[PDB]
Amino acid sequence: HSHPALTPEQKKELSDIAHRIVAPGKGILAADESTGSIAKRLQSIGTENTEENRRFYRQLLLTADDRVNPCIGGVILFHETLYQKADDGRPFPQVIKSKGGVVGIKVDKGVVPLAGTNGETTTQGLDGLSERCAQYKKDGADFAKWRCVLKIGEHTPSALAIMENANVLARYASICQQNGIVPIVEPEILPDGDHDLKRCQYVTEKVLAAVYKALSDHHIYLEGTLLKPNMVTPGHACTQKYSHEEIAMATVTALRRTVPPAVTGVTFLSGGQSEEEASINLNAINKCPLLKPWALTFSYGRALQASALKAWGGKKENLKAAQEEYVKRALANSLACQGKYTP
Amino acid sequence: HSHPALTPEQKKELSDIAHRIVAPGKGILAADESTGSIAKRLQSIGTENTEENRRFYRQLLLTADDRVNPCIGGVILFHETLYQKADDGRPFPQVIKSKGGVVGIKVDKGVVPLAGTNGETTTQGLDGLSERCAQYKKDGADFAKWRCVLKIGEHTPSALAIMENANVLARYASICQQNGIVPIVEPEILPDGDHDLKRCQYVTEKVLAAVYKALSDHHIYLEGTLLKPNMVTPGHACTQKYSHEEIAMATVTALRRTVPPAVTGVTFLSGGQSEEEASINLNAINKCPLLKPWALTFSYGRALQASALKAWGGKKENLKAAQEEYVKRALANSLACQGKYTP
Amino acid sequence: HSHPALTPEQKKELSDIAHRIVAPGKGILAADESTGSIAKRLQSIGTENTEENRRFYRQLLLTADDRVNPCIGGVILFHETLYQKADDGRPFPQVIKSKGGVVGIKVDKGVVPLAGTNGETTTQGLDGLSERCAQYKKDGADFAKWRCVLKIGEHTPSALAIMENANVLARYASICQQNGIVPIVEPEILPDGDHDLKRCQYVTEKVLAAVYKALSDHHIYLEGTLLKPNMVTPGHACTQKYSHEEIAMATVTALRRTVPPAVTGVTFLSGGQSEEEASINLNAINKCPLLKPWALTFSYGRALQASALKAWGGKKENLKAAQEEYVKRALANSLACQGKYTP
Amino acid sequence: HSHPALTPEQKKELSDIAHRIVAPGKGILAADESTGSIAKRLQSIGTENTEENRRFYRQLLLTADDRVNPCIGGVILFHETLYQKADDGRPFPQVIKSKGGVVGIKVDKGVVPLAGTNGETTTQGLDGLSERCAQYKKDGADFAKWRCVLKIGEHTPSALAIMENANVLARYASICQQNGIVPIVEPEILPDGDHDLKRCQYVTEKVLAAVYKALSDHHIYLEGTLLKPNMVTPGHACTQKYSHEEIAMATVTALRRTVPPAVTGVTFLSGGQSEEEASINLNAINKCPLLKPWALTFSYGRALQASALKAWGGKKENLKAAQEEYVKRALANSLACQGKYTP
Repeated sequence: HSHPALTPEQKKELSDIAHRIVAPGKGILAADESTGSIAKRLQSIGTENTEENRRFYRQLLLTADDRVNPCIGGVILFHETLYQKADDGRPFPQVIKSKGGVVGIKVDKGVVPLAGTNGETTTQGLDGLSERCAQYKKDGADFAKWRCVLKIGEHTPSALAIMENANVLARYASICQQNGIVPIVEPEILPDGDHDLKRCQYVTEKVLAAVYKALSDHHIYLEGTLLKPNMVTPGHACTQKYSHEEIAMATVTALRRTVPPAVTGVTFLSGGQSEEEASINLNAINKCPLLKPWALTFSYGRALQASALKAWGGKKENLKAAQEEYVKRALANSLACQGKYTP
Repeated sequence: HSHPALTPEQKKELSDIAHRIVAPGKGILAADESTGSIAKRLQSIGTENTEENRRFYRQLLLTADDRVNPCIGGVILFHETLYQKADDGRPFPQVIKSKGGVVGIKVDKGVVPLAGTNGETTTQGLDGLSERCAQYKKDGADFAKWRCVLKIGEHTPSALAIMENANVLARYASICQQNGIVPIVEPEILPDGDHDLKRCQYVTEKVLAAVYKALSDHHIYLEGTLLKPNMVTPGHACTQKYSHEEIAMATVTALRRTVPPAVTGVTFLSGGQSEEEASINLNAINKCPLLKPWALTFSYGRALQASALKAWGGKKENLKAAQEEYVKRALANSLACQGKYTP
Repeated sequence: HSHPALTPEQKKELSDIAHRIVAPGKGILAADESTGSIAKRLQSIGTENTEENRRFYRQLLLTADDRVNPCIGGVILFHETLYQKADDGRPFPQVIKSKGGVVGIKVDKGVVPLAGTNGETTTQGLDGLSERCAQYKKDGADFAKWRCVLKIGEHTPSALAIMENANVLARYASICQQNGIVPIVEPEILPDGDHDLKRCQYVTEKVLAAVYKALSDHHIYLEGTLLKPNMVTPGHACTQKYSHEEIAMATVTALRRTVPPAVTGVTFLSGGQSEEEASINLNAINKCPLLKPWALTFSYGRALQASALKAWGGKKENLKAAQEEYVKRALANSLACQGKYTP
Repeated sequence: HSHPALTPEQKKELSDIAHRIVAPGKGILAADESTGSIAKRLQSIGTENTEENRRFYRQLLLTADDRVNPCIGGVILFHETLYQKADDGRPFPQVIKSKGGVVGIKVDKGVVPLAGTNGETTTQGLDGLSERCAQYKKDGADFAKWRCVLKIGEHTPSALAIMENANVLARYASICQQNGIVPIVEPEILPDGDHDLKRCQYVTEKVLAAVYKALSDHHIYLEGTLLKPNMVTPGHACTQKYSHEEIAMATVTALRRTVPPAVTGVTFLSGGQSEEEASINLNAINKCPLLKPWALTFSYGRALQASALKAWGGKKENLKAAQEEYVKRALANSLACQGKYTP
C-alpha cells in the first residue's frame, strides 16, 4: 500500500533546487571543513587557528570576483559559517545567494568505529536532525552534505560496513527530504592502499548498488537528491600507471551500471588528488563516448582552494591575488564539467 | 576480491548480440507459447491442437513477407519449434536467421505456488539449465526468455515473492550468461484487480529495484541483458480512466528511477491489452519528453498475431491474407518503437 | 576473516553482569520514565511535576524495605536520577547497589517518524553514545535500555520499519557492548488495535527473527545481552477472549521459534496490562510445559508501581504504606518469575 | 497478514515424524550415496559397480541384527533403493519400517558452480520437487535430505554463496513440508584447508544465522524440521591440535548462538573424520556442561559403514561378520548420542 512521503509540491521544490545546483557549467565549492581540518591547514601555512582567521578565509573564498557566478552553483558551509557576517554586514547565506549560489551545510557528526571489523567506521549525526534541518531551512540552506568513509583492504569493505552506511545514508536522506532540503549522498571510498582500477571499480559498483537499494527501501525521491561519489582511481601505493581516459572509462562504467537516471546530478570528489589532475580527470570523464544521462560536475574542497590558501599566506594584502588564484581554478573546473577544458 | 564471471570476449559477444536484438526500429516477436496456451487459442478459433497445425501456424508467422526484416530483430521460440522444419526444408532457426533475425527460446518450466502466501507463485526451470543452454547455443539460439508472475492485491506482492523471484531471475541470468546466451529478465506484474496508476507504479518501482539489486549481487553483466517489463497501467477492474500520455509518463518515470542505463534495451509486454492500444501506448512512451538512455521497443506475443490468427481461420488458403495482417502490425509496432506511429 | 569485537575478559564481565541481572527469583524495576510521562502520572493523581517530587517518588521506590532484595536484581533509571541523592546523602546508584541491585539507564532519545509509512516510527539516540556510555559506566551503571515501537495495523509493521528498528537496535547494542554495558533489546509491539493471538504471534516471530539476524550481522555477543519483549496478547479492541495459558503458550511458542538459547534472560513488558494480569500471565508463562532454556522474568514499569503511586497520594506521611504496596507486587512478581505464584 | 502454510494436522504429523526420528538413543544411517560415490568405494575394495552388488550391500546394511532397533530411528536412501526388493520379497521401505525405522530419501540433484566466485557452488534439484515428494510420500518415505556445500578459504564463504544456499534450502524445506515430508537442513561446511577452531566457529555461526533467517522468511515450521550441521573442527591442513572437549565446546557454543530451540533435533556429520573420532566427538558434545534444548545425535554415512564395507570384502560369506562390524558402530554411536560412551 502506498502512503506518499512527499506531496507533489515538495517533489517540485526539491526537483528545482537540485536542478539549480547542478545546472550546466556549474559546480559546488566545499567550504564545509570543521575546526580540526581547517586548523591543520592553517598550521601548515603557519597561522594560528582563531575565529577571525576562519571568517576571513571564508570571506576570501565567498566574496570573490563575479566571474565565478556561472561557475559555482552551490556552496557547502559549516554550521558556524551560517551565522558569521561579512565586513559589509551581509551574512554569508546572503553573500552566497546574492550572486546565484545555493547555500548548503555539512550535517553529520563525524565517524564512529564499527566493532568486529578491521578499521571500518560508520558515521554519526542522526539525533535531532529534523529540528536542525528545519532551522537550517529557515536560515537559507537548501541542501545538505553527509559523508561516509569506506576503505579497500584485505577483506574490506565488508557487508556490515556497506549495509550500515547505506542504511544511515538513506535515513539521513529521508529526514532531509521531509524538511525540503536536497540530500547529497556521499559514499566516499578511500584511495589508500595498493589496488588497481579493477578492484576500485568492483568496490564502487557494489557500494553504489547497496546505496541505491537502501534509497529505494526508504522511499527516497531520487529526482531531489544528488550523488557525491569518487572517481574510480587506483590506490596511492599501486605501482601500475593508468591513462586519464582509462580512469574516465572506469568511472563512467561504474556509474552507468548502478546509478538510475532519475538522479539529477553527480558531483565528484577531489579525494587527495592534486589540483590539476582533478580538472584533467573531470574533463576526461565529460568526453567519455558513452551515454551519460545526468549532470557530471565537481564538488571540490581542496582542489578549488589549495592554491588560493597557499598564495594567501595568512596576511590580508595578498587577498586579491589569493582570490585570483581561486578564480582560475573555478573557471577551469567549469570547463572541466563541460568537456571544453584544455590545460 | 574480484574473480571475473566473464572474460572480455564473452562480454563483447553478449554486448553485440543484445545490441543486434534491440537495434533501432526492431522488436521481438514472441512465439514462445506452450502446448496449453496455443491449444486454447486454437480451440477459440475451432481447430484441434495437433503438431502439424502448430508447425503450420508458426510457419505462417515466420515465413512472412520480407517487409518485416527491419521490424523483427528477434524471435522467441518454443523448445519444439527449434527442431521443426519448414516445407522448404530449412529449420526454423535458419528461417529466422535468413532475414536478419535472432533466435530465442523460452527456458522456464512454469510457475509453482509459494506456501504461506496468498496466491503468490515463483517460477521453475533451473535444473540442468547449463547443459540445455549449451545445447540451444549449438542449435542457433542467441538469447533466452524467462517469465516471473507477480500480482497486485490486498497485501501482495509480499517481500518473499519479490525477493524469491528476483533471486531466481538473477540465478537464471548468470547461468545464461555463462553459456553466451543473452538473458531477458521479465518481471511481469499482472494487470488483474482494481488499482490505479499510483499503486502499479509503486509496485513496479519496488520490483525493479529488488530485481536489479539481485542482478548486482549475482555479478550479472548488465550490458548483455535485456529487460522485459510491463507498461504501468491500471487494473482491469479500476474505474478511473487515464490518458495514454499519463500511462507513458508513469511508465517512463517508473523505469527512470530503477533501471541503470547499462541495460541495452527495454522490450514491453502486451499484457492483455488489445492489439491497437499496445502500439498506441508504446508510441506514447517513445514521445515522452524525458531522457531515456536505452532502447524502448516491443516484445508482443498476442498483440502481434491476434488478427493474423483470427484471419487465418485454420484453413490454408487464407494464409497470405493472414500473413498480411501480421505484416501491418509489425510495421505499426516498428513505428511505435520509433515514436513515428500515427493511427 | 575474524576480528574480535570483544576480548574474552570483556565477554566475561558482560556475561556475569547479565547473569547477575536475571538471577533466579529476580527481576527489573523500570523507573526510567522521562519528564512528560512522570508529569502526566503526577497530574493524574494531582501533584504538580517538580524536581523534588520526582526525587521523592523515586526515593519512595528505591529506599523500600529489604524484603525486595531477592526480588529486584536491576533498576533502570533516568539520566537525571543517577545524579540525584537521597536524604541520607547516598546517591541513587549507591542506594541501588547497597542491597544487591544493578544500576541501569534509559539511553534513547525518543521516537522519530518514518516517512512513506503509515504512522510508523523509528527511534533516536545514537550520536555520542560511546562517550555517554563510558560516562554512565564511571557512574555505576552496568546495563542500558533502549525501546523500539512497532504497531500492528492494516499493512503494518512494514519491512522498512522492522529492518530499520532491528538495525538501530544492533548498532546500539554494539556501542553498549564496546563500553562494558549490557544492552537490553526491547522490540515492543503495541497492543493497540483489533487483532487476535495469531497475528500478534506472527508479527512477534517476524520481528524477533529480523532482530536476531541484525544482531548476528553486527557481531553482538549474545550471552551479554538481554531481551525485553512483550507477552503475545490480543489487541485492546479485539472481541475474542483467551485463557491465560493460551497467551502463555503463544508467548513461549513465539519465543522458542526465534530466540537462540545463548541469550541470558527474557524480561517481559507490562504493556498497558493491569497490575494483577501481568503477574498472572508471567506465572502462566513460567508453568508452560515446554523447554525454556533462558531466564523468564519481569521488567515492569507501571505494573510494579501503580498501586504504590496511587496509595502515595502526593503527601509524605502515606510513604511507608505506599512502599508497602510496592513490596507486595515485587514479591508477587518474584513468585511469578518462579512459577510459584498463586493469587 | 497471516495465511497459514500448514493446517494444525499437518503441523502435528510433521512434529511426530520429526520426534520419531531423533527419539532418545536413536540416530540416522545415511545410505544415500549415489552411483559415483558407491562406485568409487566399491573400486577401492576391488568390486565392479553393478546393480546387484549395490542391492546386496544395502541388503547387508539394512537387514542387520535387531540390536540396532533402538539405535537407528531413520535411514536415508537413494531413489533407486526405494524400488529395490530384498531376497525375502519385502521392499526396502518395508524392511526399514519393520523394525522401527523411518524411511528417508536424498532429493537434491548435486552441486552447480556459482559464477563470479572462487570455487563456490550452489545446489540443484528444485524442479518437479512437489510431484516427486508426493510420490515418495506414497512410497513410504517420511523425511528428506538435501546437502549444501560451503568451503572456508581466503575470502570464502562469500555473502552470495551463503545467501543463495540458505534461500534454496528454505525453498526446498517449504516444498517438502507442503507434502508432509520432514526436511533435514544440511549446511555442510567443508573441513578442507588450514583454519583453526575460531574461523570455523565464526563461519558456522554466520551460515546458521543466515539459514535460520531464510527459514523464518519462507514460513517454515521449525518443529517439523531437522538440522544436519557439522562438528566445529579445524581444517585438515591446520597444524594446531585441539582436545575433544574443546571441539565439543566450540560446537555447542556455535549451535547455542544460532539455532532456536523449536528445532526438534540436531544430527551431526562425520565429514571425513575417522570412524572412532566421530563417536568420541559426539560423546564429548553430549557431555558438554551447557544447556542443550534439542536432541543431539548422529547422521553418519561413512562412519557407520566403513568397517562393515571393508570387512565385507565383496564376497557373500563374510556377510554376517561384516554386519557384526556395523552393529558395534551403531551401538557405539547410540551411546555417543546419550553421553554414556566410553572407548
